[PDB]
Amino acid sequence: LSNKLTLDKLDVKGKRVVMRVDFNVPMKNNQITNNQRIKAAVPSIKFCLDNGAKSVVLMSHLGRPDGVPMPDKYSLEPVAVELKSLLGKDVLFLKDCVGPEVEKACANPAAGSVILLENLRFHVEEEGKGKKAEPAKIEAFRASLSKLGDVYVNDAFGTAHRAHSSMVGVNLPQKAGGFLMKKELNYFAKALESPERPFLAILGGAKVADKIQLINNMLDKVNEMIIGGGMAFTFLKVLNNMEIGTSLFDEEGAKIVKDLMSKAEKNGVKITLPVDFVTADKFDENAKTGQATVASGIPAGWMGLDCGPESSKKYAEAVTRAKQIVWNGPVGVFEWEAFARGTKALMDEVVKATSRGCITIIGGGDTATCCAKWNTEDKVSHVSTGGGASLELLEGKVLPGVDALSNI
Ligand SMILES: Nc1ncnc2c1ncn2[C@@H]1O[C@H](COP(=O)(O)OP(=O)(O)OP(=O)(O)O)[C@@H](O)[C@H]1O
Ligand SMILES: O=C(OP(=O)(O)O)[C@H](O)COP(=O)(O)O
Ligand SMILES: [Mg+2]
Repeated sequence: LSNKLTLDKLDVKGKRVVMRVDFNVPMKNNQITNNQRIKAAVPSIKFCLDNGAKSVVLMSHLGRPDGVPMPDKYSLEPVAVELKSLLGKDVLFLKDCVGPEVEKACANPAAGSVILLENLRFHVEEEGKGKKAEPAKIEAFRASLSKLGDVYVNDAFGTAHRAHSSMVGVNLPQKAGGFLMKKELNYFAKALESPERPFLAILGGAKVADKIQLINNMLDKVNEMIIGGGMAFTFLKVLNNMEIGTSLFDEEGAKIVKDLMSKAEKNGVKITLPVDFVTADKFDENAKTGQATVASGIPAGWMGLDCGPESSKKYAEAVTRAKQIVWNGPVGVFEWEAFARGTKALMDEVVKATSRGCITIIGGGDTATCCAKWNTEDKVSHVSTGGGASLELLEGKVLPGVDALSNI
């Protein structure tokens, strides 16, 4: 951020601040399971208010509603309630993010107003595709967001990899990175400069279509990679002709698996895949469960929702060899206890590693919730609010949300 405008150099006195944040917080039974991402934005929000901002208008997405309004499942309303306790100020929650009446509400608010807009992704123009969007409308969407502030701050580190309207398309003459964006980028700048070696990446989770496309570049930076969670099944099917049942599978990524493995071998990156699994007869917390190995396959209609004990042992071995680890993506559906064991065991290994001097970086909306859940946040080196975003830094990329900031 050395030659970008940052919030500490932005005169906010008397100005309306429109601020992109990543409030894409994990949810369960309609409740926030982890407020980490919300707390992370507080220092930027408090700075603005203490320095005389007229208002702070917060905007974020939540989940992947893909351009349809879905307040029943994906409203940011519960975040507004949560933001209130963290700030010690009230926050006006609006039921849309654009335009006429949202614009009226943000036009000239009372001094010190904090306002939270509804889920950006209820409009197709944020991404702007979903379930296919028109440029003229994309332009209008962006103009509307731009009206909501006099100056713009992006503190959405967790979303910085996304060139979406709210992240790269706000037209104000001052576009500054917030304090969370700064802290996260500075930390990674340091950690990624000359990583300790062996440098292990651990990649799991459920965003297979996306994160499988990050491995190619990551293979030029790391010495080992665990590929677990939902990611593993695409690899195992292509390499070992493993039956995977209805486990997560990416058709596109399946096509590049052999290329990735060739590059890994060429670059001397040891790939550790799982060898066994906890299976489930359906995608439900209370599914009937089973056990499978790669050799046995996962039966018809069942899905692998955790790795098994032999996989945990292989994972622990890779972690024992590491002097630096970057972990994004739980290695099972850890939100459900029947499938939490693999992620819990890896966490124990990562904490042990930290205690003997391994530099351990855990990132992502869901992966950082693993830390909250098992109370390891102070027991690893760094818990980042970015998952995908952190993996794109490891790739060596400039993040679109940082790139779109004003130059000093
Ligand atoms: N084997 C699996 N099958 C299905 N889902 C899985 C499996 N393993 C893990 N998951 C799911 O992975 C999801 C997380 O994937 P995701 O990429 O969103 O991770 P994340 O930590 O939030 O990263 P990000 O910060 O970039 O969003 C979790 O909800 C978990 O339930
Ligand atoms: O949670 C997010 O990334 P993460 O699951 O990789 O941590 C970001 O909020 C962006 O969400 P997205 O992957 O739906 O664009
Ligand atoms: Mg996630």
